[PDB]
Amino acid sequence: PQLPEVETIRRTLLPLIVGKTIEDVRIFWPNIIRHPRDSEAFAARMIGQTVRGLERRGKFLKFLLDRDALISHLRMEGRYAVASALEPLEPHTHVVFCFTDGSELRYRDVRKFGTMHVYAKEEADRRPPLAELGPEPLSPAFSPAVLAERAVKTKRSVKALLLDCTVVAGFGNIYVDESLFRAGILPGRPAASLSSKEIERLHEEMVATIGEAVMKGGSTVRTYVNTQGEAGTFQHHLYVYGRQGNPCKRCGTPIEKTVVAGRGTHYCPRCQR
DNA sequence: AGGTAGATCCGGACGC
DNA sequence: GCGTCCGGATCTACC
Ligand SMILES: [Zn+2]
Repeated sequence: PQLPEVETIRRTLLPLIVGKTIEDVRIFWPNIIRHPRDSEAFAARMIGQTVRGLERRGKFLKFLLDRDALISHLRMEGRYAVASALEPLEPHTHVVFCFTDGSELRYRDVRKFGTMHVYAKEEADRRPPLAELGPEPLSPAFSPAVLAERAVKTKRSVKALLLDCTVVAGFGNIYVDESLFRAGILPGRPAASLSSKEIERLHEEMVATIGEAVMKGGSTVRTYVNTQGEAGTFQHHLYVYGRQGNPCKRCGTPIEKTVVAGRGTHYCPRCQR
């Protein structure tokens, strides 16, 4: 899940949990719990708190409780559902928050990559994993100037730059490839090689792409669904991601796939320069 | 130096 | 049955 997927989950999850009071927290894979590292302390401190809100920072969900914030990263396969305490759990359910009304918030994660950190609300923003995060891309804090300031300093691939959460929050393998295609920039270009005009174009397309994907409920390419189990529709608007060997929608040249910045990387060798 | 590729955490889908 | 793939992202060897 990237920004648009996490945003859609946030929007669809909040009304199912707001105002509910935690009665128990059960943990079946303790490695998910990162702070407090002792999963018994993590569970104990959340009991008796009520869900007051649900925010997103980058790819993180921030559950606002009474005194605490719970910071959750779904990573590759993490997802939340709300269901009755009377039903058997689905496979790969690793954390369960039981509410006083007999419902439960269930965290499922086949690959177990997800993370959870709990801190007092006033501390969460100055501690990991939120502390290092770059600006929200749909905010004034992300501008071409902010992008150029990081780009000019490094010969790393522009893909590696955009995947770096300290540069800008929220972009992952899909939206990086898509933004670069739309901006006409090859993903292996050294960041410092981008012209002033290329940086402006890239910022514009990043903002447009993420915005569009939010409006479409995210991209369902393998396993992503919203909290109601509904697929997104942005996958029908992809120019390059997952389209290797198919014609470019713009020029008909076959889309190519390589590895860049350690990730599968999709591009049109004609439209991107 | 600082960028890149491999290893790691993890396990299911998929094609051959 | 067996590599390889995967909306994340660290660390660790290499130059
Ligand atoms: Zn093209």
